[PDB]
Amino acid sequence: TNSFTRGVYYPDKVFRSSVLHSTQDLFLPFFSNVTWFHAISGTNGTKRFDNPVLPFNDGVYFASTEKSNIIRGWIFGTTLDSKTQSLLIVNNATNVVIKVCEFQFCNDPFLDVYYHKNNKSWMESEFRVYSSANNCTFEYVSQPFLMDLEGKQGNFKNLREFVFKNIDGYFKIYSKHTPINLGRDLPQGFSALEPLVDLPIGINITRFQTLLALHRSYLTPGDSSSGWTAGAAAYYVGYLQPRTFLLKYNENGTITDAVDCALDPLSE
Amino acid sequence: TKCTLKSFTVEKGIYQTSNFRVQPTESIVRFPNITNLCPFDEVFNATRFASVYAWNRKRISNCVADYSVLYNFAPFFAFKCYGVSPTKLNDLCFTNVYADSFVIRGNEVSQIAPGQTGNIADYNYKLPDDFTGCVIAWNSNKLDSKVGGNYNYRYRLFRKSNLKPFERDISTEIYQAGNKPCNGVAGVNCYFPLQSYGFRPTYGVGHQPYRVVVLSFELLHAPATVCGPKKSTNLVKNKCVNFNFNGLTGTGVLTESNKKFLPFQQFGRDIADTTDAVRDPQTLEILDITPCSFGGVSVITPGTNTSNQVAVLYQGVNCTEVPVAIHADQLTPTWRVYSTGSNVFQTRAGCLIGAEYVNSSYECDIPIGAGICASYQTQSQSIIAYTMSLGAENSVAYSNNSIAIPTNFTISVTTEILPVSMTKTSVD
Amino acid sequence: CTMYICGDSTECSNLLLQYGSFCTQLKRALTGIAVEQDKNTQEVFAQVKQIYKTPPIKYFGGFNFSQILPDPSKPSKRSPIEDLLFNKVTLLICAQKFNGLTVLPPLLTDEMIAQYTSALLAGTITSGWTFGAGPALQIPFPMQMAYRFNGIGVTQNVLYENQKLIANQFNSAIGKIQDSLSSTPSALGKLQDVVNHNAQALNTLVKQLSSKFGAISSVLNDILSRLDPPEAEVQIDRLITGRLQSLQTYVTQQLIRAAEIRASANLAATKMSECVLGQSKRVDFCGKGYHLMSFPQSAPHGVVFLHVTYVPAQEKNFTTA
Amino acid sequence: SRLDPPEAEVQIDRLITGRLQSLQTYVTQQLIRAAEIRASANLAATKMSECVLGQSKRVDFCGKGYHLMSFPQSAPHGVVFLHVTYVPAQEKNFTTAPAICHDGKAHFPREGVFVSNGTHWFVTQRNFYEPQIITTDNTFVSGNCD
Amino acid sequence: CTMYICGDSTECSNLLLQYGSFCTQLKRALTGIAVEQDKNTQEVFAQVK
Amino acid sequence: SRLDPPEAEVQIDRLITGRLQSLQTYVTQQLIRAAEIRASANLAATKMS
Ligand SMILES: *[C@@H]1O[C@H](CO)[C@@H](O[C@@H]2O[C@H](CO)[C@@H](O)[C@H](O)[C@H]2NC(C)=O)[C@H](O)[C@H]1NC(C)=O
Ligand SMILES: *[C@@H]1O[C@H](CO)[C@@H](O[C@@H]2O[C@H](CO)[C@@H](O)[C@H](O)[C@H]2NC(C)=O)[C@H](O)[C@H]1NC(C)=O
Ligand SMILES: *[C@@H]1O[C@H](CO)[C@@H](O[C@@H]2O[C@H](CO)[C@@H](O)[C@H](O)[C@H]2NC(C)=O)[C@H](O)[C@H]1NC(C)=O
Ligand SMILES: *[C@@H]1O[C@H](CO)[C@@H](O[C@@H]2O[C@H](CO)[C@@H](O)[C@H](O)[C@H]2NC(C)=O)[C@H](O)[C@H]1NC(C)=O
Ligand SMILES: *[C@@H]1O[C@H](CO)[C@@H](O[C@@H]2O[C@H](CO)[C@@H](O)[C@H](O)[C@H]2NC(C)=O)[C@H](O)[C@H]1NC(C)=O
Ligand SMILES: *[C@@H]1O[C@H](CO)[C@@H](O)[C@H](O)[C@H]1NC(C)=O
Ligand SMILES: *[C@@H]1O[C@H](CO)[C@@H](O)[C@H](O)[C@H]1NC(C)=O
Ligand SMILES: *[C@@H]1O[C@H](CO)[C@@H](O)[C@H](O)[C@H]1NC(C)=O
Ligand SMILES: *[C@@H]1O[C@H](CO)[C@@H](O)[C@H](O)[C@H]1NC(C)=O
Ligand SMILES: *[C@@H]1O[C@H](CO)[C@@H](O)[C@H](O)[C@H]1NC(C)=O
Ligand SMILES: *[C@@H]1O[C@H](CO)[C@@H](O)[C@H](O)[C@H]1NC(C)=O
Ligand SMILES: *[C@@H]1O[C@H](CO)[C@@H](O)[C@H](O)[C@H]1NC(C)=O
Ligand SMILES: *[C@@H]1O[C@H](CO)[C@@H](O)[C@H](O)[C@H]1NC(C)=O
Ligand SMILES: *[C@@H]1O[C@H](CO)[C@@H](O)[C@H](O)[C@H]1NC(C)=O
Ligand SMILES: *[C@@H]1O[C@H](CO)[C@@H](O)[C@H](O)[C@H]1NC(C)=O
Ligand SMILES: *[C@@H]1O[C@H](CO)[C@@H](O)[C@H](O)[C@H]1NC(C)=O
Repeated sequence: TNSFTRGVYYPDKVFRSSVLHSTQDLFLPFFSNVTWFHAISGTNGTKRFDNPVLPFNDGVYFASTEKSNIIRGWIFGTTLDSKTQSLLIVNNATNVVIKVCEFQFCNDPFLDVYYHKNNKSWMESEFRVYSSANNCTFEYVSQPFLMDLEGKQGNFKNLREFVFKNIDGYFKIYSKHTPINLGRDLPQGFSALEPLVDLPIGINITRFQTLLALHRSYLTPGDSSSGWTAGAAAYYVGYLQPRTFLLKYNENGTITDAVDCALDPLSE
Repeated sequence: TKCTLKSFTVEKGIYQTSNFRVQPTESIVRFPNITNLCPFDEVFNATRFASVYAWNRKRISNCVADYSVLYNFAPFFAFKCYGVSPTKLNDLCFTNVYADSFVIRGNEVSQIAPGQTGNIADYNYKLPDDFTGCVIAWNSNKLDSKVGGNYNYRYRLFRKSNLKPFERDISTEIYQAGNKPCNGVAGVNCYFPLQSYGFRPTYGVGHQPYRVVVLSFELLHAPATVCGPKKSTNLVKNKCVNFNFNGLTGTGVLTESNKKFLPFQQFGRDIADTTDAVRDPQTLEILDITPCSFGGVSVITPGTNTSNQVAVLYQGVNCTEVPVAIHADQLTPTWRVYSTGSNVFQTRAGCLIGAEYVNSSYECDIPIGAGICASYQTQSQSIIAYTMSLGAENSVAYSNNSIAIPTNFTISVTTEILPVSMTKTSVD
Repeated sequence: CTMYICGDSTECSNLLLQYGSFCTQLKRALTGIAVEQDKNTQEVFAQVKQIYKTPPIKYFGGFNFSQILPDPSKPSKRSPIEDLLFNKVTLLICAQKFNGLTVLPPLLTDEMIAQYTSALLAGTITSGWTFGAGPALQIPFPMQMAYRFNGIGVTQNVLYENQKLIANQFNSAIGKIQDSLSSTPSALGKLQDVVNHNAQALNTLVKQLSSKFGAISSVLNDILSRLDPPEAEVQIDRLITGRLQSLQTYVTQQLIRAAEIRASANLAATKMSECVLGQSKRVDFCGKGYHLMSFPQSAPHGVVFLHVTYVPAQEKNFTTA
Repeated sequence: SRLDPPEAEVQIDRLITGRLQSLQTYVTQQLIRAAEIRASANLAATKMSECVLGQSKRVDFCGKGYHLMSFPQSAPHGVVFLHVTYVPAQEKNFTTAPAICHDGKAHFPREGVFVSNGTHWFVTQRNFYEPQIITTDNTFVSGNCD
Repeated sequence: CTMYICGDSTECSNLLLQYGSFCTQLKRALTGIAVEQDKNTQEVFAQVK
Repeated sequence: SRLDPPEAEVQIDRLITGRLQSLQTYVTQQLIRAAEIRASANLAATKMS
């Protein structure tokens, strides 16, 4: 799929209305394609895990669609072990656990009996990824950023969009939830992302992985051919680039539009 | 007028001299209720800080860092802050402070500047060029020392490459000094990168350990955290004050803001460089800071050759409100004897003070603006502000079959003045 | 300068007088431009000592002048053509006043300008060119045109033999002018540019305060509260030079811009005194073709002319000797 | 004399920039001032070559009214013109008509306008009332008078 | 400016943008002169349709 | 390549001001020169007409 217009946020924490201010910050380029990494997560027999490692090329635009709580968290850090601090995030049931403490190996939910989702709709026996370490950086538990709107008779798709970026060590999370019905991946339109979380932790972040709990399989197909295809997707990952984006706000203050300055000569 | 024009005899006409500016009534300082003392004062009470290979970052949380309390404990040695002034560290608000525990050789305590690139910089810690922060230190030789030599001050002597600023890791490797695989332990052509000072308490200050607290901070968009016990004050919504909102020094008329900040948005800006809107640290109120009402002043005079009465023009002000209702010492220009003046005549370029508008039009001499002129004559000589007369009204009886043919003439000789050449100049 | 250069700070203002009279010159230079604009309108319009009124009955020999004569019905006593001109020239504003930037209103109001324009129209229509050489003299319009045809090379018998046809041509031609400005979006390009350049020049001047000019920050109050006094000025004076030079550049740019306007302002006065106040024998000075007579029309920050020209057509070639 | 050479330049160069840029402004201000004079200088030459060296048909170019002559006069840093102009006065209004019909044919004035004092019709020049008896050499015929 | 003032150096160019719009004005001012030269030839010569 | 970064701008900004002011002087000098040409260009247009 192609990131047509999504991947735009509020660059600075300053209000302005009816202004055409320019910005030098990091942004996801317009009209750039992003990877799917569609994972079946069958939880059957021996091993069903299809969440590979991502290079984290100077920040990640992470989009995802689910029903209630398919996505769980993210993992950062290079060594992926207790040797270096891992920026592990857990989207709790009614909380968030954003911890940096080292872990030997993140745990996983039990690969249960072959009778996986016959009638076992209960919710327990989670991953419990937090491996105890004597050396820990303090966590930043706060309000959960996963708010879900109940849509009925279909025609609802609460897409969750996030941007994770590292600049001068400071690590920032921008987030948005958009409850619009999409007929295709990365639907048209415009939605600016608000700044949510800051992090004053400085360490190398050259690797990336996604946490997803799908012990109860809910409409997850698979494929075995790389290329530019179409179909249902669990999430999308794009890499941010140094750009020179220009922004247009509203009278109310919402960022109504943005234009690239290195994509099209007309845009220039 | 005769001061700005620099003479004693001013000619008839209008002259721009200065501006009319009201002055703030009171001073307002507004800070977040929280003022919990800051726990970084406990760092001063501590004895052992760190060994410089995996330096930590003691982030000071949301509290109040009465810096004078730290200055009341013991005298400081370096106190060299190449950033914010380390004297008025009280009435400005810090988003976050990142002082780190540190100690180094007393020959290198004076090398805390980010220019001494070497063992201290390329291997221990490097400070970026575009950096703001302070450096403080005090005596730590007698408190912690060893007769044989302080081996606890071991540090990273050598590493793989240049140590980038704001990077924290342990160089657990052995330097390749020759053709030797350094994955295995060796002593020849493969040396372990490490150095220990071995300090002793019976030598000069050039070889005595000094504990150093590198104060690192930055002024951010984030809400203010650590800016002292200073008294919060009241709030006004109609009067110009000298506000100090979260360390944002400024002045102007503060009023309620109808602009819709997003639930997170904090500072408001116009299409300009000054902060137009602001969010109150307490009661989450949104204010609409605007500069105090002001305008330029020009004086209409008929010349000292003729008289001495003058009429002042406050440009671009609805003067029924601002200059008429001036309290004692409301303006620094003063000359407040004309608070009400002789008569007031509102004009699109601001009202006139000291002149009476007459209903009879004349050809005018001193222009003011918006079709209004001024002159000095009788109503017993005063300054009037009549609307300028466009000329004597006339009408000619156009008709179907009427011609007007002159029967006489007048050979009139007029004059015309034209500059041709200005005086030549040459400089060296 | 006391407002634009320094944020009404007594610390910065002391450094401003430290630079001498770089600001007395700028205030004086801009004052010369301000009095120049009020002077420029004087030569273009204030060419008549008296103000004339058209008679109540307005049968101008079949010529229709309703598009250019003022209509008393409107509260703004302006012609329908002038009304269209005023609507098509679009003149933020409040943010400039808070940084020491001011706009002074012109000495002559737009309503007073339309009175000179009406006076000039009344003199040309009823009195002809005589009201620019002395006392206005009564002369019927059908015979005014006959002595304007005599001024281009056609005998006066041509007009009377085609008076009704010529009036229909003039009435239809003047009615196309109103639609011509509406159709073309760039019709008033020269006038719209004058107000555009001024707005952009002030907008650039306000936006120049963001240039930190080698200092810590663009906000002057930031340094005074954050940076100690005895060393802050080396950043203030670094900031004041860029701020002052940016202000000086704007003043210089206005001087060339005002000089170009003075070239156009004198040209309009030159055209007013010959195309309108008489009949000009110069070719292509008062419109394409043999010029007959002209009409002044008030416009925002300028003037609009309606040159009535004589253009031959429907020709046949003969044998001469 | 007061401050040492190795560090005086950082105060001299600070002083030389303001001193030089002050001189730069004067040089620039002269260029616009000289350009304005050039517009006036060429206008004076244009007026000299038309108002003085001849008679100008341009209205309100060589003085108010019909221009006759001009006299240049030397002046400090400029020139002074004495425009001699013709201005009508003592006007009278008569009854007029565009043409005269005598034998069914229209008669038009070769020069001047037809003027009647109340009883007899006269044709006279435009800028001076000099009535004349309407004869066939003072008019021409173009078609019938209908 | 990016070429005359700075020798295509990313260190100098960062300082140049830090001065604001002294360089958008010069580019615009010279652009206005360039249009004038093409216009000046129009009135002198392009008088016949 | 010779002088260190954290005070190279101390000499770069001193050099950029004189370099920029010279460029600004050329831009201004062209404006008067173009204005004089425009006066001559209109004169040629008048003579042509
Ligand atoms: C800014 O947001 C406000 C609401 O927060 C909008 O105001 C509403 O606009 C709709 C548009 O039709 C009206 O039906 C409502 O009655 C308005 N409500 C209120 C309380 O004003 C406003 O339109 C928005 N501004 C925009 C879109 O420019
Ligand atoms: C002939 O001229 C005389 C004066 O020269 C006219 O008399 C006055 O003209 C002025 C012109 O503005 C009018 O305001 C007065 O009302 C006139 N007074 C009278 C008593 O008429 C006279 O009307 C003119 N007559 C014709 C036929 O042109
Ligand atoms: C001047 O001539 C016109 C027509 O040649 C005379 O008739 C007037 O014509 C206009 C326009 O058609 C009408 O609005 C008027 O009502 C007409 N007047 C009359 C009395 O019918 C006009 O009367 C002549 N002027 C004078 C003073 O007689
Ligand atoms: C035309 O004007 C001239 C002067 O403007 C008149 O000459 C004057 O005539 C009176 C009558 O005796 C003398 O008292 C004056 O001394 C004369 N003036 C001069 C300057 O000599 C002349 O009478 C006028 N003629 C008409 C017909 O109006
Ligand atoms: C002069 O032209 C105007 C055109 O503006 C004429 O006004 C028109 O009059 C007719 C008949 O009353 C209307 O149908 C049109 O709508 C009018 N046009 C408008 C209002 O724009 C005016 O009548 C003409 N003068 C004379 C004497 O006929
Ligand atoms: C994205 O596009 C690049 C170049 O257009 C291509 O090499 C890459 O395979 C694409 N990846 C996906 C997942 O579409
Ligand atoms: C387990 O489920 C996955 C998808 O949910 C499916 O691909 C797999 O075939 C299943 N296991 C078996 C043994 O069928
Ligand atoms: C998640 O929530 C459960 C109960 O809702 C709580 O016991 C647990 O501590 C939470 N985890 C984190 C990391 O906050
Ligand atoms: C388990 O599956 C059976 C299938 O017959 C169903 O009847 C029963 O309701 C299921 N249990 C639950 C708790 O839903
Ligand atoms: C954890 O703490 C102790 C401190 O010596 C030790 O086991 C080890 O060095 C630490 N782990 C790190 C720094 O990764
Ligand atoms: C981060 O990685 C870079 C290169 O991969 C290295 O030069 C640097 O020392 C690393 N920093 C830390 C703190 O490990
Ligand atoms: C701070 O004090 C003000 C005083 O009115 C109060 O309104 C506000 O709620 C307080 N805020 C907190 C966080 O206690
Ligand atoms: C007043 O002006 C006149 C001429 O304008 C002059 O002769 C006289 O000396 C002046 N008086 C004073 C006191 O300057
Ligand atoms: C000026 O002030 C008066 C109060 O006397 C008020 O009625 C009027 O609306 C004000 N006008 C403007 C333009 O501010
Ligand atoms: C002006 O108004 C006053 C009072 O309304 C009146 O007495 C006077 O006659 C008027 N003058 C003129 C010239 O209208
Ligand atoms: C008009 O002039 C003639 C010239 O002979 C004269 O006889 C006649 O009396 C004049 N008319 C009047 C009304 O004086």
